[PDB]
Amino acid sequence: PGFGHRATDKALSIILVLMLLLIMLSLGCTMEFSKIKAHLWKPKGVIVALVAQFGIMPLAAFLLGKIFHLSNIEALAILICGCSPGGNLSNLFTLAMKGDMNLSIVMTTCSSFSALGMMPLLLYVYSKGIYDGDLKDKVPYKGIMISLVIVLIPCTIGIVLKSKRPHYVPYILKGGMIITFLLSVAVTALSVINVGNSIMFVMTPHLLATSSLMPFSGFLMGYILSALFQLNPSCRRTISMETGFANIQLCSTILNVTFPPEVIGPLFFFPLLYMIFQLAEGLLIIIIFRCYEKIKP
Amino acid sequence: EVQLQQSGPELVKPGASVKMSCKASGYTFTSYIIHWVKQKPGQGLEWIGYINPYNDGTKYNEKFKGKGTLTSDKSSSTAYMELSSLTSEDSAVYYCARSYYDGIPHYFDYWGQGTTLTVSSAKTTPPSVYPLAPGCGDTTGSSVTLGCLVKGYFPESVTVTWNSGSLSSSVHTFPALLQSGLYTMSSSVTVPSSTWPSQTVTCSVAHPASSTTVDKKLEPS
Amino acid sequence: DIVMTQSPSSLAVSAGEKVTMSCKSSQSLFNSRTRRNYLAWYQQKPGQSPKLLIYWASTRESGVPDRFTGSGSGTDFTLTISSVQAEDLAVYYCKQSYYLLTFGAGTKLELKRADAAPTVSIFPPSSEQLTSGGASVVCFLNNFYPKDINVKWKIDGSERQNGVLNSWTDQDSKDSTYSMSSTLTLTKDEYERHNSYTCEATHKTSTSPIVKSFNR
Repeated sequence: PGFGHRATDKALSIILVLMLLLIMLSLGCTMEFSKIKAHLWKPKGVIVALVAQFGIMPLAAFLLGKIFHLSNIEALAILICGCSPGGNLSNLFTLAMKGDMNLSIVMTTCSSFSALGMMPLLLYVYSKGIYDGDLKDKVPYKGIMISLVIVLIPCTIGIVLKSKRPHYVPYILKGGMIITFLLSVAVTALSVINVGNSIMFVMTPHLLATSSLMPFSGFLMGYILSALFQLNPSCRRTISMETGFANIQLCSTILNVTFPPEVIGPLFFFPLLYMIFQLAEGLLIIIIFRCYEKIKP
Repeated sequence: EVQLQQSGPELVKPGASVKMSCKASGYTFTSYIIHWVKQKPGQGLEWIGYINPYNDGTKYNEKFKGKGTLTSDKSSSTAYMELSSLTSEDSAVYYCARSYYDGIPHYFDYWGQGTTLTVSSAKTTPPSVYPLAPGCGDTTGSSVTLGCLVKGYFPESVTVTWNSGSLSSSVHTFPALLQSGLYTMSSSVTVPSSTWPSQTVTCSVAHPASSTTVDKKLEPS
Repeated sequence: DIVMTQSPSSLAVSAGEKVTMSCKSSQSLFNSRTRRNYLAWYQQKPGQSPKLLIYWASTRESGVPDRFTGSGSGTDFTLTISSVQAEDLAVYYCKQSYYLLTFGAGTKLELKRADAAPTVSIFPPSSEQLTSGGASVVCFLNNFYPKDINVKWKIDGSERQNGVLNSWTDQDSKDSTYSMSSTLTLTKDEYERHNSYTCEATHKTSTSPIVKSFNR
């Protein structure tokens, strides 16, 4: 176990906060506002994305937990991860799919709003035999609101900057793309020293299989559900990329506040494993899509 | 290894306002949850509810929701139970048990010693001993039985002995059960009829909860 | 909710013959996600705290004798002992924790005996009891093995059976037989009005109940 958690934990928090703020500014500095108003006036992809996220992902997590025979804590963790709003990293990576990026703003907003009022009920309905307690008040709302405001405020600043002085957009963006890139290494190794050794702790065939099959099933089901609704291919790509991703911070905080660290022995690094796996699948799908576009330019 | 310490037996008036303590210092207190089990004398075990010392979450049985109240102290590693509503039928033995809790309590692998809670009007009174003697025209037989019943004693801490009797051989001590506030017990010893007149038999009642050590010898009718 | 009912609830085995304690519960308390089969068999010796014997209905706690074995699934479970020792006389509850913590009725184990030879003893209240403002007539039955036994009071040929108190012995270790006591308490001004106070004891060892009469 981790004897010390003070190894630049606050420094890590602040450096990731700065990363998110800067990349949000750069991302919002290259996308309009009128298309957002059009999406709000005619909501078609938002509704299907929300129903896929809050009606299939929890169901997929429940079915996977039943099939793979996960323990109570592992089943609860995967269920919480499944019934989670799309993370900011989904917005970060959907730029590579270059698909209807203006829709992603209202997507994140509606996902956060729906999660805020639906996570208690949607987590209580599927908690039959798992965590007989109420669990309604243990879900963090302030964290959801903080994530929401950090996603939106720099996005609004970037939108205003693009609408006012487009000539300044290329200089702040491209250079920013450098700043968010190299600093990633500056924090990537920071994770390696922080995680230490976890090969014999968290790597379990059932947990590995569930963490492999959760984001992949989310991506596939989102894309299929968009396909049967006859949406734009860019819309299908962005819906899939948003429903596949999940927020692991919420699961980490809820598990930490609802159970002592002694009980969650290997589940402490489970959100990190899920994050690594979703990064791997996202990178793989980006490479596949880029190759498919390259072969037919 | 790991043991659970109970506060000890408690007698309280029907005015309620009682507290029950269970201390657990053999392990990490927050890792396991503590359940409370009620047992009436001769009616079997009954579940009340459990408490998680980590997140201070408590789950109660439907019957004990109104009265039960469970609290935890991490500094003292103790679990406290308050009922605040007691009647004459609430006297019973309460056990505190430790169980693992991943998502659902598994089983009670360790139990406390048990605390006896008595609820009554108290008002301890000295006991009265009345002997039992035959001889109303009966022919008796090879062996004749004798005893001395006791009435009007409040607490259970009462013993009956036969210094001049048969001692542990052929002795029956009937346990007392509550009735009309003050309960009564009985003792029976059988002795040969031929040797009974030769050696007088005396029965003694010891009541450590009071200051009486009355003893007496019965007389045939 | 889930309620557990144990069928025998009382049995006596002497030396080696096996026992079967079964509680059928209410519904299938088997977890589909994890093959755990939530159920626990406990043991509660007299004057002692309950002791855990078997958890998950198939696995036994370390340190218990190997004779205790439990097998079951779904709703049907059984606990059996290959050889019953003198230290296995206790009460077993087969608690469950699938949905809510509920205990069973309990099964009591005794020691078998050949037969019973109960003896009747009757005694009237003493003089100082009469001067104390009341009266108490006491009849007790000695050395009867089986539990099923009844008492009755015939007063002037009438069945009263009012205000009687009964107590049982806890099966002393000297022999599996034990005694029973019964007391009848009446106020004054009526003890001498009725007299009689004949006692009758009905037990399965004799077709004719044993009747003992009292006079004066």
